[PDB]
Amino acid sequence: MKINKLNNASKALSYPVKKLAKTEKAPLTEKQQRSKELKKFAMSIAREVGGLAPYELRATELLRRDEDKRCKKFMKKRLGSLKMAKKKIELLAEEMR
Amino acid sequence: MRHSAKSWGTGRAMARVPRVRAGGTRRAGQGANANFCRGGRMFAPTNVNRRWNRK
Amino acid sequence: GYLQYLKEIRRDKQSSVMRYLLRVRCWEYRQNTAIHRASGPTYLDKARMLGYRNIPGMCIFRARVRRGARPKKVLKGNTHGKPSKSGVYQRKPAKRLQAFAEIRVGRKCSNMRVFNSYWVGQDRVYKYFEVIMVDPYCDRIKNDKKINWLCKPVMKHREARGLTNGTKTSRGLGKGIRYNQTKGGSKRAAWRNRNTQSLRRYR
Amino acid sequence: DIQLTKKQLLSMNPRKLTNKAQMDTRKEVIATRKEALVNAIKLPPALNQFTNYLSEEDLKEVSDILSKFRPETRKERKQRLQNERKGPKPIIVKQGIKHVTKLIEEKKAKFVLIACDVDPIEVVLYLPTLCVKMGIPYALVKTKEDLGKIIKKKPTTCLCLCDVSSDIKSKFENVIAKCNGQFKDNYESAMKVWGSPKE
RNA sequence: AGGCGAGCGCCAUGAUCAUCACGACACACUUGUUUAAGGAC
RNA sequence: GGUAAUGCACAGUGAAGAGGUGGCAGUGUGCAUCUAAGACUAAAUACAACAGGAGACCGAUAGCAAAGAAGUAGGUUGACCG
RNA sequence: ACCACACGUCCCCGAAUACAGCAUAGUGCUGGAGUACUCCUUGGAAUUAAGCAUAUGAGUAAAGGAAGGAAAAGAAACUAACGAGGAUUCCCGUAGUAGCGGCGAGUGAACAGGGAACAGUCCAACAGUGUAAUUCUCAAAUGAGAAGUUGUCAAAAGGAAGAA
Repeated sequence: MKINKLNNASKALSYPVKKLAKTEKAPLTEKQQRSKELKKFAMSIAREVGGLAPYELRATELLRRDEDKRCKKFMKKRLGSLKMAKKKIELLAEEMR
Repeated sequence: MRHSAKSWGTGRAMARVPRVRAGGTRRAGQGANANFCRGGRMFAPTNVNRRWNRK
Repeated sequence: GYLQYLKEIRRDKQSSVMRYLLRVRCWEYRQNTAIHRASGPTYLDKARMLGYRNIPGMCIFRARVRRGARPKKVLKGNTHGKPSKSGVYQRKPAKRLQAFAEIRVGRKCSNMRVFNSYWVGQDRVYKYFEVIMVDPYCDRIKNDKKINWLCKPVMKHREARGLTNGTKTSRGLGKGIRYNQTKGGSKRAAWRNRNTQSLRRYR
Repeated sequence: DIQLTKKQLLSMNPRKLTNKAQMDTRKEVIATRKEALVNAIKLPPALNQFTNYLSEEDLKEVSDILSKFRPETRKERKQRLQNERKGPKPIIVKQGIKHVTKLIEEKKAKFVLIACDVDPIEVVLYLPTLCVKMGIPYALVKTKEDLGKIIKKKPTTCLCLCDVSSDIKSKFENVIAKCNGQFKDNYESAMKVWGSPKE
């Protein structure tokens, strides 16, 4: 059997290359900026025209009573992900302020 | 192995070979599928999977 | 532009305006016959993502499907076999409910090709869909440069062979280790490649 | 053959009309029963807006201004192109939802008309809120056909104007003041009242 | 924000969200009472 | 094969514009790699009827059921059988 | 005379239709046959476990739908942790392995490494506003009308080779 002869320490070694730095892409052109602005604008109009959904109302009500941990549990069960819940709570909080 | 055949079973004073289901022809009641039968299947039919070449 | 505003509103399915419109439309769809022709698309943005234009030789049809799982077709629950295969209820179909809509529209509109389909509503009993159809024997279409491909003879009955957006999803196709069951083209193509004995000349 | 009365049509069950011969009647049963349902239930504030529109008198006043900026016909267009370029840039009234929304967004548009009887409505639903945010005046008209007649062609969803000839300026300003009264000035109050069932 | 027994639990009533019967209308749904009858059952 | 879910469905519930994955459940945090929910695509691969060429194959109880007017003579109420 | 190549003629029943469903400005299209090979559904039991109920045979048989000379697939919400590679399909191989399993009987893949053949592109998001510039019909040598603003319209002839 030609397997499992080296230790983990010696398997971790590596050859000394010379690396190339990554080309950063930070510049964003004028036309790309206007494009992003118009999309964010459109998102405002929808919220203005049609308002909040039932679970969003129930959520925001709990935030007024400082029921932070109840709101957390509630949102987790509605959206599934604990990450989506943490994000949606932060967006709702900012809307109320 | 083409034909419709079945054994008559014991009690008829005949050997229990499969026989051809038919009527109106002399072929009725003849002995069908086995290697010891006229028009039956050969023992261990020759087959393409045999090893033809040699190393 | 205009199509962006429509997208954002179509996504808010529990806004007051969308609850209003879903209620009134689902009432009307159920008063009509089970497959009927529409005047135009209900949602302009969605139809245009999927390839609709308002030119001669394209149409929208609308279809309804009954909801829930599909029971085993046996009398009195008698299955004549082993107990692990005796269940009748709680058996779920392999294809989406959408796939049934596409298959039935294609039978009725036999002179035309099924392009794509989308959701338009639900209630307690039915689910409702719009199907985009094209006519390959039409001079306008034969000379188009974007949908002229649908006239190729291989494009007959895409829906029956699991090739449309609604019918494709039950096949299990994809890229990576999570889809090893379909390496080769399909489940049956993988089966053949795995259950074959290879007998070389020199061996 | 015979025209059925309103009472009859409201009585019939559409699902029991089944023969090929009966399809036109099935259509009429559905049409009348839908009307009764929509009058019975409350409208959200945004949909309720399109219940308020100009009088036939105001429509006349507006049309009698706008008609002087009619678009070119194909006959006119051909002639123009055989001749050379001459004179100043024309003023023309503009049409179609795609162009209008662009001109609102670019803050080019100066006054806008919108039609009410549009199906599906989601095409025009957002226009008043966008007009209020950009600060452009507007007015609502009953039918798509009312608009078609202004520009002497097929019905449309909306019309727009981006410029004013000095000749017209006095009348123009008065019209805008009338419109602001019925429409733009009232907006913030309107977005909070639900449409009552109709008596 | 009131009252009782050597701030405690117990007894008063005043604001905040669901919510179970009962009424009275008509719009879903039901029925050849059909230019009609029921009715959120 | 997919093991505290590999893929596909049905009912409830239901996102974000930024998200998905790194074969063992969870929470946090850097790092690497990609961009779903719209479409098209040649060549290299598979195999009947019908035609052509070959063979250490069979030689009229064999070889296809059938080397002649063979799916024929003939038979089943019938499906079918020969 | 006779033969070989093509054409003309081609009774009645049969999808069998003076019909059904459906599209266009209009002309029209579908239906039945075939289905070895390819794609999509539905779905057994004999048998093995020396009994048998989970499991096996097997996602196989049977029954339905559909297409072509092939069909399906296909240009990474992909692998990998190397000093990394780079669409799909096929062959050699990893491998009767990692694992699944009354952990019994039995089942069972992937990347690498060596090759055959090689090719990349479209729609939406996003079309001239000093004028729908776009498609169709009839006339005419320059007019009438239909579709369309709930959005139309984003360019080349051309050739000698190769094979039967």
